Amino acid sequence: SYTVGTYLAERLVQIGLKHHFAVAGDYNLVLLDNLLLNKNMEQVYCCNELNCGFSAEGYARAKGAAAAVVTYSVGALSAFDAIGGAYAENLPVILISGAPNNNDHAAGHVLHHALGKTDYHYQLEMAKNITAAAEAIYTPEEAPAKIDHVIKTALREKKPVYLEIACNIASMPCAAPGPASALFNDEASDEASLNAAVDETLKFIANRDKVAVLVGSKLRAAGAEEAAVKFTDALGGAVATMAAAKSFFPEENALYIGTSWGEVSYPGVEKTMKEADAVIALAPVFNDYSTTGWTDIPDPKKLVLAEPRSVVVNGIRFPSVHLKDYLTRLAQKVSKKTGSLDFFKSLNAGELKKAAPADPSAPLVNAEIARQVEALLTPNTTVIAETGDSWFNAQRMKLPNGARVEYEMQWGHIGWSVPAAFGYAVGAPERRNILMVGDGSFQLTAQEVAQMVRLKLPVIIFLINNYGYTIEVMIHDGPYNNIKNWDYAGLMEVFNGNGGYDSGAAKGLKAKTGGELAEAIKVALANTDGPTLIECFIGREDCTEELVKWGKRVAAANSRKPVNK
Amino acid sequence: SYTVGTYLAERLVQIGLKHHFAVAGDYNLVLLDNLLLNKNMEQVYCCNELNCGFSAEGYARAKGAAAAVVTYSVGALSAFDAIGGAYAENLPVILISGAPNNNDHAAGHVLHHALGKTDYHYQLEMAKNITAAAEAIYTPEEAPAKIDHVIKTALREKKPVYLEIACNIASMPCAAPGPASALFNDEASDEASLNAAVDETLKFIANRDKVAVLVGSKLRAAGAEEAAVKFTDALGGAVATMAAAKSFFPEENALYIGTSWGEVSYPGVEKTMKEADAVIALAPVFNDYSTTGWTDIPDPKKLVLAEPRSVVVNGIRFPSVHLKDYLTRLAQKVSKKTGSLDFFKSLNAGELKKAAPADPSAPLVNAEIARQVEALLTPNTTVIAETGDSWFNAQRMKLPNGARVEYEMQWGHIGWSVPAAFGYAVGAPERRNILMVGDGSFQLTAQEVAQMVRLKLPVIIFLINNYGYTIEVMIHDGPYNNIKNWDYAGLMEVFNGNGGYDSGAAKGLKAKTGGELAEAIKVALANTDGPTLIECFIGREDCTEELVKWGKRVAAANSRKPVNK
Amino acid sequence: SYTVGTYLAERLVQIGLKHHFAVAGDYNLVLLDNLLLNKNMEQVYCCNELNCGFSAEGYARAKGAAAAVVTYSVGALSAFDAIGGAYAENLPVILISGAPNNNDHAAGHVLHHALGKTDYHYQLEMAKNITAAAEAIYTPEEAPAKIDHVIKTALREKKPVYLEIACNIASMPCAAPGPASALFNDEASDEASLNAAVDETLKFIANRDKVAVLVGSKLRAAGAEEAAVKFTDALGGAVATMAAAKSFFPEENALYIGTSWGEVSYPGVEKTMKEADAVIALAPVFNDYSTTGWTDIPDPKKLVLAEPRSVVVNGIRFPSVHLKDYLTRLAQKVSKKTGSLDFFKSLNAGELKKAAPADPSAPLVNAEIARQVEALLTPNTTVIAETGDSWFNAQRMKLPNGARVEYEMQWGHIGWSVPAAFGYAVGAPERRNILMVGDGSFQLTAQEVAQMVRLKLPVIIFLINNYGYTIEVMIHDGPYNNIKNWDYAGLMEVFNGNGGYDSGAAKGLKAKTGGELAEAIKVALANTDGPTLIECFIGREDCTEELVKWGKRVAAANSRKPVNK
Ligand SMILES: C/C(NCc1cnc(C)nc1N)=C(/S)[C@H](O)COP(=O)(O)OP(=O)(O)O
Ligand SMILES: C/C(NCc1cnc(C)nc1N)=C(/S)[C@H](O)COP(=O)(O)OP(=O)(O)O
Ligand SMILES: C/C(NCc1cnc(C)nc1N)=C(/S)[C@H](O)COP(=O)(O)OP(=O)(O)O
Ligand SMILES: [Mg+2]
Ligand SMILES: [Mg+2]
Ligand SMILES: [Mg+2]
Repeated sequence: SYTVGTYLAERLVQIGLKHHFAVAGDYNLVLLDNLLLNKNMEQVYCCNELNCGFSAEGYARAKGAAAAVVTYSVGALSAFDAIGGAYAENLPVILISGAPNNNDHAAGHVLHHALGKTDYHYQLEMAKNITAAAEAIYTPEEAPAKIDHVIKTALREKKPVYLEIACNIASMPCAAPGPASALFNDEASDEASLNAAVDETLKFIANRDKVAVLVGSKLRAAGAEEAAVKFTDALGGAVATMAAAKSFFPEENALYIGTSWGEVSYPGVEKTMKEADAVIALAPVFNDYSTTGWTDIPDPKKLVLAEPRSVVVNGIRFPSVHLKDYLTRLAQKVSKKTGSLDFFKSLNAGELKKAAPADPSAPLVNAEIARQVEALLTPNTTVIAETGDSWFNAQRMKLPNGARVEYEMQWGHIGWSVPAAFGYAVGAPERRNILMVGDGSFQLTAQEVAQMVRLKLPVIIFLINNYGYTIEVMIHDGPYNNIKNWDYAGLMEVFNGNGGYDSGAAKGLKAKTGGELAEAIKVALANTDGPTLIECFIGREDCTEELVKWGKRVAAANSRKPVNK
Repeated sequence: SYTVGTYLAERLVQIGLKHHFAVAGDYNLVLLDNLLLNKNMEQVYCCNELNCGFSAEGYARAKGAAAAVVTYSVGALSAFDAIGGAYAENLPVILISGAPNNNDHAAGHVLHHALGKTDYHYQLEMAKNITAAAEAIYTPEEAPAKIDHVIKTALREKKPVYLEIACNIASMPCAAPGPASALFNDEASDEASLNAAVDETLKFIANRDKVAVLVGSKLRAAGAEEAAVKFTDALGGAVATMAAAKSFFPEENALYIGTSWGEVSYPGVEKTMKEADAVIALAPVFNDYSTTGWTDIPDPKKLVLAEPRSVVVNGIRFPSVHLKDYLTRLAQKVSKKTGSLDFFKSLNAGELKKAAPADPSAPLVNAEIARQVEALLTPNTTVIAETGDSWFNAQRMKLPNGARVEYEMQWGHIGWSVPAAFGYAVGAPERRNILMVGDGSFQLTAQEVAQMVRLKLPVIIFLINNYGYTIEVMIHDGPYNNIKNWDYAGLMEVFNGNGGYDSGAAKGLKAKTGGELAEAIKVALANTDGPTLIECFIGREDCTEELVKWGKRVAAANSRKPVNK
Repeated sequence: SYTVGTYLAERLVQIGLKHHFAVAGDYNLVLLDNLLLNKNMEQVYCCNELNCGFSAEGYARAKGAAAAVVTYSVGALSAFDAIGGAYAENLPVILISGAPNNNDHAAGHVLHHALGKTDYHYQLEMAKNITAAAEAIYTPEEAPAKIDHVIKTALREKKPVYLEIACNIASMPCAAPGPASALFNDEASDEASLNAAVDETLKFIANRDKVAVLVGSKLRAAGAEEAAVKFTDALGGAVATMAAAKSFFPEENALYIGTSWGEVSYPGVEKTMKEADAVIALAPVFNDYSTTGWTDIPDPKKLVLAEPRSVVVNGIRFPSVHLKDYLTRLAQKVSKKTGSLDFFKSLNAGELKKAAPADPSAPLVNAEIARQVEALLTPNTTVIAETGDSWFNAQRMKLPNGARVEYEMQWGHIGWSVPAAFGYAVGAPERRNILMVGDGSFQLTAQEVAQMVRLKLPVIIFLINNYGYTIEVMIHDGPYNNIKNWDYAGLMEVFNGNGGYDSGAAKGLKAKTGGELAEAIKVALANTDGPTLIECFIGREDCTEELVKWGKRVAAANSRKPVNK
């Protein structure tokens, strides 16, 4: 019959996982054995649990959901940072922790890996703060219901969930899992509300000429990217993407006008948004960074707020209205309103100004790195863009339809990109997978490139070596922004370990000129058997113009004085 | 006048810190500026926050207390694993997190680095589970009391504490700190209880010939190492150390009989403890690992339980009795009882059997590594011993008076030893600092060796390359015990980065024979300007005899069946 | 436009409330003002907050949902006991607490009614433990989403929820509420799972002659009472009700065999359940009391477990299958299987033995009270039966189709019945409402009878004056089971207060014989303007036979010795 462990394994396969990620520990080893019995998915190992969590986060970006398996307390507490990250970025990551033998509860027993006390609910209680569901399993009869509950919750809420499983019950028998269709069972839109939300939107824009659409970073979580284009093509108004929504709308679409991000918007976009009579915001996240230090907030009286599962429009709130349905029906009924796009064109603001190819023997500069990476973009490419100036470099790139950008702009844990790129490339090996990561960020999680070597993943890594934390320098500078430099190129042979117990096919190259970068890229593209790290040398102050302006607003928001209470 | 930040700085200097550890982030930059104004301590930077926390843990082992400064949520959640570690290992580590501008509470504001919701008490609430005190500071007037409370609590309980400081109040004025003596103010022993606990101990052993003393791993937390020797010298009974208490009792002392650890005890110790009429346990921790899978538990009827701040003896419980006072006073009143040591000697069990020097050209084996490391021990040496077979290799070493061993046996987070060794070597640069760390553990936290390079710390690192997780292999084996191999020796030149933006004086060497190891040790001893990593190659199954036996009991305890409820 | 307060008011009207319950306090007065603006519901006041919560609980039993409004901390903490009760009994009760001015967060301000510290998230965090959803509202813009989320959650989960509203935002403007239909929007059954669950049930009983149906106490929460009858009529097998499910199945139905409650079952039922080949359990709650101290637990091999939203049958678990749908579809597909009923009839066990009418001048006994109350039952009657021997007296009564019994057997808070009867009679004034409550229970919450007087509710109260806690006497006796006696009959004129500031039409009567009881019942039935309390005098040991037997098993389960861990 099924066991607690194989029940969990079958449910993971049923929701579409082809892989799950893990770090062994004595509290989870039997559970890992059970998961390995299901040959419809592979078990992938990680260096540490923070990286294991972020690897699952990256895999969920590629495949829609993911799972990570860690040991009690010492494994789960660090993995919590990555699970909070999954919560912040709306990804269904299932964290499963091994846990104490079920005889040790209420027994006055002190156990290894715990705090030295005799009670073991602290980890579960901590996990409730950063998950949508969190269940401890102490007996085998309780497992099927707790597993089904947390997996249904993760999928319908697009949030991470927690499970712990007593180490001595992982191989115990339980009931068999029913059909997979039950796991995707979710509310439909309330018919009357859906129709009323659509109707009130038509009423709201009936006498408004300039209707602009602002694409937000929960659009994919709502499963509404295709429906958005149906609507925007019907409307014919100007469409802009918020920074974190890059690649959630087609940039070669005739109505696309570029990035909306306050004073670091593409030319003409800020003025177009300001002059709109109505802004239809599709699942946006308005926080201190996306509003450019609270300087760029949508006019409340011009706003139609279409979240994933509700619409606020014309002064009325509509719960139980799914964004995909709302956009699809609105697309069928809306009239053609081109005024916002006419207005944008009338500014004659031109396209984003980009640098021409550098003299190849001149010293490398940031703009030349960005040009050559941008030239690699195809319909089959994904760029993983780390927190740092890589945010702003990636934002400036024109995406061919189908090309994807992965951003972690809400959580913003530097170092996320390395393990996230590993997990993503495991989930989508058919793609050209590019990682843009700063030197400062790289040092927090660099060891996961060794797993890329191990699984022969041809990830192209652009390591931006500007000697320190340049985005922090452009917010508020001090001696804490300085780091110890590494030979980053040389680290690839360290992870290969050729002549040691195993081998690898990673390559590490240095680029100090445009010519050296172009040559390194050719070698990277030809290396199909392992990752290629290109160490790019540029000055600390050689950064985007956008970062300089945005960093000043962030610094001011963070330090603004207390108000009188 | 003082500010919130300089108040904190002065309090940390007053409890004896010469250094604090940090990883910058926009929510803590101003706070770091304020801490830097106090020139009586240095601010040391770390690669990531899990390592920052463990670096503080290691420094508290050297100096008594420590502090780590991180950014909100993305920095604190991973640092929580290390703080839970400090709780488990009884070290006063002060975690200070930057936090949101104080205007963002109750304002409907979504902020970067948080969950996407508008409330910010989740981190504090999570921190309460793993600390002795935990205070959020939202206004400057509240800072002095919360800082004084958590620092007093940490010192008196020997436990980690938590602070968060709103980022816009770090430079705001507050009252000045009073005398340092107030921070160390603690209860004295209750005089009637102290005398009664001593008297009932005399009554309990009055007709008990064989009295053995069992030294436990909370002895240093009780500040009772020197008082323990006063008592054991007066009693003259056999003295044994639990595994995690190695170096908390002088091994050249005439009454010392070696390690007590169930069936992996030193020769004759297990039998001596079993035959004792009374066991006086000094601040023990009895858990599933220290009891060898619950197979070695002290006889309740023969036990005198002298914890740090209470004694249970002769059927009576005495709270408010401090262990240093109890031992000092009992030393003055106890009679000479040599029966247990006479019994031990009567066994003729001999000393722990150790291997003779290997043929220097033969393939390196585990026992030869342990012999050469043991030969480097002086009165000025400290050995940092990682979770893994290094636990058992270090346990076997004879310590000259003054030599120290640092263990993390309660928390047991593999990878602790790298950052802990960095922090310890910052705190105690005058000592011969040796790190024994397995390959699997090293990969969790390896980047903190670059900080050793940066501060020119001459840490001697023995990297045990047995290609995988051998201790886990000896508990329960599977494909999850296999790892990707690295060129560990070559990583030292990567962290030097000579020819790059800066430089280093680290050296990495390989040892595949006893002769190569001896040579590498000479070079390590002569390298005063950076760390020396010696990559030692041995087989997976070439491990201590003790690990094989202990691992089987641990596996059986972990998997024992549920009992009928 | 709508305000935070009138938004909440309209949502409560939309889910069907005609009344909400409240206790004034300065943190909620403006909120109460706003709620009063909606004239589609009445605001009902209570004596204290524990009674206010239980009044809402009773009202949800009558109408399906309810709301209670209290002041911060001093009002909410006692109301939490009643909210936990609503969670335990599966009732959608919405607790709304007033809360501090939104300027007092992060301001170093100490406030009245709170703990003396300067932070105010403790109440919210406590509420999360006993609710399905819990949201604090600090700004008006955040109110609509949090209100809609908690109300939808309460209805779909059939569980209580929590809201707190800053006292200075209750009259602030917010968006208007959409259609009421959105609040009832819930998942449908997964169609493949529903058909498969039905088919696997047919497969399971295919070669099983005696199929018995066991009706559980979550049948009403699943909305499946009528579907159960469709299925049982089609099957034609014996049908029994668990104790807490009394009145959730029609007792005049030809297949009904009476109460299943282990050794205190109706005659022939225990043997019939034991001999069944299959037991189909409809939404059961198996706990220490319903299993008669764990002596009566269903055979796992014979069990079909049809919960509210899942079925476990034939070794397979089916999430996403709603009980009403499962029973309706199974009713259409099942064959006639009368074997369990034939078996029951073949026992010739006879009907439950009931006492003949007493000599009317003899001293009143418990069986004569129960006979005269049972004779008052009509199709329009509800009996509210308090924890105590009234549980067992009520269980013995034959219900005419349509008559209801209300039990609080999972929470079991003595004193629940008085405020619950008040709230139920406000929600269902057309019914003949009978309260059976013991003297001990009455003393916890007696003051809510004054509200019955105030609103002129003709509740007939049988006060069972056996001088103390008889059910506790029959579990384990001591001096703690003794209470101070009151003139309970005389309390009705106290709550009238005729000749004081107002008036009342309550009547209190004493009954010491069957004749006196019959006369008091006549007066009670004729009193249409207020409650009538009949103080019935019986001996401490004059209790049901069932209580004696059940109490012994409960005492033994509670005291069973710890098992070896
Ligand atoms: C230290 C920090 N942010 C604070 C931070 C610190 N800790 C964690 C885990 N997450 C964080 N965001 C940041 S953005 C650096 O400047 C990034 O440095 P790098 O990767 O080197 O990029 P650039 O040089 O382009 O800025
Ligand atoms: C994986 C794990 N323990 C589980 C574990 C996993 N995750 C964390 C953070 N802490 C833990 N203790 C352990 S003990 C390894 O076998 C250690 O490997 P290594 O350092 O390579 O040592 P040996 O080869 O001598 O055993
Ligand atoms: C004290 C207690 N139960 C414990 C209890 C105590 N506190 C609360 C709030 N809830 C509880 N169930 C119980 S059942 C009494 O015997 C009830 O007394 P009474 O109402 O007088 O009934 P009977 O005499 O028929 O038993
Ligand atoms: Mg950098
Ligand atoms: Mg190893
Ligand atoms: Mg009574």
